[PDB]
Amino acid sequence: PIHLEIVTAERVILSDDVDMISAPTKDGRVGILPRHAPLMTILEPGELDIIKNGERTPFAVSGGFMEVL
Amino acid sequence: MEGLNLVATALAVGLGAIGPGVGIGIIVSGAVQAIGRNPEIENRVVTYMFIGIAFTEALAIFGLVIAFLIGFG
Amino acid sequence: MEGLNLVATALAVGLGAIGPGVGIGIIVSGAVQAIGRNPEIENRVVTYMFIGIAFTEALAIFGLVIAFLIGFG
Amino acid sequence: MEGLNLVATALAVGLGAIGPGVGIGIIVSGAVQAIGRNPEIENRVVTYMFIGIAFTEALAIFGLVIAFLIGFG
Amino acid sequence: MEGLNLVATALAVGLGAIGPGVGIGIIVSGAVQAIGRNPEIENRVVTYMFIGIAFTEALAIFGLVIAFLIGF
Amino acid sequence: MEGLNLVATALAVGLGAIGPGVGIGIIVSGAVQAIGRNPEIENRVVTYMFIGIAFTEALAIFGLVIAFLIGFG
Amino acid sequence: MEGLNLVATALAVGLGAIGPGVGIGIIVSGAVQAIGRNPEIENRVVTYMFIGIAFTEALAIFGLVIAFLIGFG
Amino acid sequence: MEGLNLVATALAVGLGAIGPGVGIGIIVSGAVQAIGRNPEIENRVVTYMFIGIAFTEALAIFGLVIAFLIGF
Amino acid sequence: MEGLNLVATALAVGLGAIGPGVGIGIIVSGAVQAIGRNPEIENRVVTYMFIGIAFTEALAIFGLVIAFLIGFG
Amino acid sequence: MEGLNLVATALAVGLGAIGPGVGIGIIVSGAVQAIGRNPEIENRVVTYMFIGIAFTEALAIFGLVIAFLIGFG
Amino acid sequence: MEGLNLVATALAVGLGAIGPGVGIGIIVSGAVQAIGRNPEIENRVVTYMFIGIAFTEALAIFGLVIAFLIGFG
Amino acid sequence: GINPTLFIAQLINFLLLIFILRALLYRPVMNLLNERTRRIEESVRDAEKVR
Amino acid sequence: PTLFIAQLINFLLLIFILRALLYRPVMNLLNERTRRIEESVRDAEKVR
Amino acid sequence: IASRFFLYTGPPHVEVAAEVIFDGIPGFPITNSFVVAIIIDIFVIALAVAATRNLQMVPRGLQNVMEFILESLYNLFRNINAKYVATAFPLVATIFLFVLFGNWFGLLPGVGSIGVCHPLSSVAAAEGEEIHDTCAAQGKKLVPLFRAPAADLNFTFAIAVISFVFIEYWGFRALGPGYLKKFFNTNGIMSFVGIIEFISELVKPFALAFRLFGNIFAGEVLLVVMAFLVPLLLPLPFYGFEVFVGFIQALIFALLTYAFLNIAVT
Amino acid sequence: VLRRAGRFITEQRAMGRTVDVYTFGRKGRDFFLRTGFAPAGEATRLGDAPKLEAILGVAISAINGFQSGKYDELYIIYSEFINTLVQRPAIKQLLPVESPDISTTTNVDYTYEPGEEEVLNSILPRYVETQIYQAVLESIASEHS
Repeated sequence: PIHLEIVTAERVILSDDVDMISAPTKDGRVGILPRHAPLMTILEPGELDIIKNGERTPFAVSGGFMEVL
Repeated sequence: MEGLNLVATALAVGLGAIGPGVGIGIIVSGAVQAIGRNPEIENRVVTYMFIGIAFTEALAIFGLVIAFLIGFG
Repeated sequence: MEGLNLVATALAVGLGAIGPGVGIGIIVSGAVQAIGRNPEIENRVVTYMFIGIAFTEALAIFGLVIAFLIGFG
Repeated sequence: MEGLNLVATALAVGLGAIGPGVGIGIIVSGAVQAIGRNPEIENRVVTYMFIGIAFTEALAIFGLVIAFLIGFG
Repeated sequence: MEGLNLVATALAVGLGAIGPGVGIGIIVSGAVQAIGRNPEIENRVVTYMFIGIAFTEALAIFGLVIAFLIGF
Repeated sequence: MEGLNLVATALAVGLGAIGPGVGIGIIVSGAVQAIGRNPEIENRVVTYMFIGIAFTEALAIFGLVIAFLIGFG
Repeated sequence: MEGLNLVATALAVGLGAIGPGVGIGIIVSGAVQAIGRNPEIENRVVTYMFIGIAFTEALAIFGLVIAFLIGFG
Repeated sequence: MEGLNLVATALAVGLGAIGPGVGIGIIVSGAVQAIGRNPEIENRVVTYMFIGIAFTEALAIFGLVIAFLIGF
Repeated sequence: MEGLNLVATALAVGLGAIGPGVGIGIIVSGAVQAIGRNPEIENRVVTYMFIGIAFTEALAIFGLVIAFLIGFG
Repeated sequence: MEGLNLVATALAVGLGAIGPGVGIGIIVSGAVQAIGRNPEIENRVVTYMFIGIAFTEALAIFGLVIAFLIGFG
Repeated sequence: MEGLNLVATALAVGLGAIGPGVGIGIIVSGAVQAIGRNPEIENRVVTYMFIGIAFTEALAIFGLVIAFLIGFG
Repeated sequence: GINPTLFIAQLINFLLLIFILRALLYRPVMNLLNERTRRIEESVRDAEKVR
Repeated sequence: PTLFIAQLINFLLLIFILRALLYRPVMNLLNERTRRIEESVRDAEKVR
Repeated sequence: IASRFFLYTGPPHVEVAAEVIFDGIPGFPITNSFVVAIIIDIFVIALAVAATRNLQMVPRGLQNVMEFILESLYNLFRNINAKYVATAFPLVATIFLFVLFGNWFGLLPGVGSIGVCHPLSSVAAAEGEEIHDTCAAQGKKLVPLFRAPAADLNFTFAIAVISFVFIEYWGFRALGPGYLKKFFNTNGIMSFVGIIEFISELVKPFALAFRLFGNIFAGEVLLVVMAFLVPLLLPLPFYGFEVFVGFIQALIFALLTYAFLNIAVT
Repeated sequence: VLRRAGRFITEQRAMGRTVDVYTFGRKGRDFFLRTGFAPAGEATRLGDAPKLEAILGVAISAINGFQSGKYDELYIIYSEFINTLVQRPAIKQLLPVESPDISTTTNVDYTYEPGEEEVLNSILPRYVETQIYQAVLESIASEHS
């Protein structure tokens, strides 16, 4: 029950509710659940997966940031 | 010596409750730190925690059983 | 040689307390760290904390009761 | 012999210093680190800290009172 | 020197409880921490966690089996 | 025999050194790290650190006192 | 006087199990954390961790076989 | 039996080496880490660092003191 | 004493499994964590891990040699 | 009984190796990690590590010197 | 009554392998962690790693010298 | 070696060494202060000459 | 007494080897420090 | 390389004894450590005079090394506290130099060899030789004329007491009556902490003196035991470790004195 | 905008601090090549829909100059869009202040995975880059108006 606001400097990519997400963090991949604690994250070039209701969509990112509320 | 029995029972209990206690504490601390982040895994890790807790108790209870095997022959 | 039972009781309480005490300390440290990380799951953490404490206390309880069985008949 | 009571009470008090001492150390380190990270919840965890402290102290007290039963006989 | 075998049994079982107990605690805490950070890799983690717990219990059961051989 | 009281006092002081020593070491390391992370709350955590020390050393003090009793009467 | 070989076997097995247990515990914890952080480096990781569990276990087995030479022969 | 005073002194000094040694190790590791993170506060923490060692040293000294009380 | 020779080998090998076992365990845990964090530094990681493993196993080798000398005479 | 002086010397030396060895290991690991994560601060960090090592080694040498006094006094 | 020194010899090795090697392992962990993040700092930190390893090995050598002294009179 | 006279003599020798070291370090502190003052004066004179 | 003579000879040889090994980097560091101190003194003299 | 470790010339045993009283023909008898300390002080004074007699810009030689050591010590002291970087430099620097000289004197040839006295002989099939000493006659013990000055409890105790007195005087110089307010202030739980701090401050000089004396004695005993084990080539790493540790302890004593002064001030 | 840039440069030079310029667009580049000191960094030929990678070069050049002590302050001058009729030059201090601190306490215990220092050192340049990008887009809209 957390809305994933994947936004890029040019355009918004995704603003839908997602029940499961991974994150290519610089100190190990982190899977965030809709109850996760607040977090700040730096992403190296990797591969984020969106698993909303068992979606399992690969999504290649080349670095960035992540704020988990 | 005539008094070596009860001491052995004590050495069965006291030495048997050192490591299991530390293991229980470390297990609960790890489960608590893993429940602070992503509490939606709150079931699964706790289930694994239960697995872990049983193992720790197993070792402890082994000593207790041995203690009784020394306590009453 | 008749004082070995007192040494047995002392060992059974001492070594039976050095284990659960460190575990309780680690449990409390992890619980406080989780509260710092996520206060909203705090109550749930607290619940599990007592469970962990109880298990350690259980060992401590054992480390008391059989000690009396060493002290008494 | 005629000195086993002194050995018993000395070992009991020493192990009661061993266990709860490390428990208190871990509790205080974790609570202080979490408070420094987030002072807003500080008072709350302090209570739990004291609760943990009390439990550890209780174990020491248990050892101490057993040593008391060894101190006078 | 009667009762020496009881002391031997107590020492063996106590040391086998102390060592593998802390090993089990460390293994379970590390595995649950990794699962909490990365729930997706849990299926790959649990097998190795059981392997480690098995090795620790193997050492503890070595202690207990030698204690049983001593007692009888 | 003859040196049972000396062995008792030595063991008690040694155990009250191994426990509380590591406890206050953990306390000081955690407090120093928390102060380095947050110098603004330093006073508070320092007091808490002292309180923890004022507990842990107290346990060691108790052991020393007990040893001195065994040394004296 | 006469039961010293049983005590020797018990001490050998217990002291050979108390250390490598914690060693393999920390090995498994570190390997699990590395696996969770970087699943792409798993293969070498696994080999290395098995090499680690090849070492410490053998040491424990050494103690065991030493006890096997102590109980019989 | 022989003199148990030698064994008492040895055990006391050895345990006073074990405990405060690990305490000082943990204290120094924590202080070094904190200095490496935030050097601008180092003086404050290093002062506190020495305080911790002092207490640990006292404990070790305490053992040595009672060791002398067993030595002569 | 008739015994007190098997106990020597037992204690020697047991403590030589206590020390180097935990040392190698921590070595492997740190090395695998560094491998997981950094894949392409594997050569120096492996070299330093092997150096540390040899330096830690030197103590176990000394303990085994001392135990063999005691057992053979 | 007869050779208690050698047993005392060995025990004191072994415990003085047990404690300060772990202390030195922790000190060096922390210092090396901090230098790796902060390559511009070692100019005083190395000195602080050396003085902490001096404290731990002083405790170890206390054990060694007391053991020497037992063996030659 | 006669072979106790042999047991002492074991101690003079046995516990002498507990502290250093574990600390050595800890050192290696820190060292390898220092290469998991900062590769080019290896020339600065391997020297300190060797210094700590040599200090722990010096404690082990103290233990071995005591073992040689109590193994030949 | 447990006597009060030896301790008193060693304390007297330590006090004499402390006084000697105090004089020796009082000389170097003054030398360093003079060197720093001379360097500062030279730098100020150079800046004034350039201006 | 050849025992004490041999002990002293071994101690002297080991001390000389260790002193040379340590003093090589120590001589390098002393030369660098002397160069820095002379650079500061020459900076003051060159300012005047 | 692995075949030149002959044991035909080795000590019969390891001589581990306390401080040995010298002959002392005139009044006020001295010890073997007192003469070594006097010689070390004379050498230090000669080196200081050689450095001071040729003082100018662009130092070179022994003066350059002395200046580099002084600059490193000043930087280390100012890294802790700059308030007493120059005031507390004298005693700490002198103690460090004397400790380094005494530690280096222990590795010199003749330590434990010359006896003031107020291969065939070696035992076969033994790890240690049994060669008799020159002063083995008349039931003597071959009292060592040359010994490490820090290997005696008197010099270490005097240095520790002087450092503690200097620290106390510097604290009492300008701090007001803060010792009473800091020790047993009767303010909640701070009284126990103040009492513990006072006990630690009282025991600190004894701890430092015991650490220095024990370190010197253990280094000497370890060197003697290593020499008795193998005649040559074995104790090279141990001798190097001892040589490094002597300078490490000499610097550590001054650093600890400065830190104690700073903690008493703050 | 060039008059505002000249006024800002003259005002800073009145305080004695030296001024360097980085230029987006050909017109400012030619103006600052003609009237005096050349710009250190030039980024022309930006389209009506530029990407942040186009301004990345000048942004990171300014960041490196600031963090190496070459520049002690940074300013931006852009054509702020008011409406379709009037638009005005506007100057913003981005890098010196670099602290858009919130009045309230919206932050609730954010755990920094690489640490606070690393997160800050990786997020400050990105904040500067997105501020410059927003200014460039506003200037493009104002130019079209």
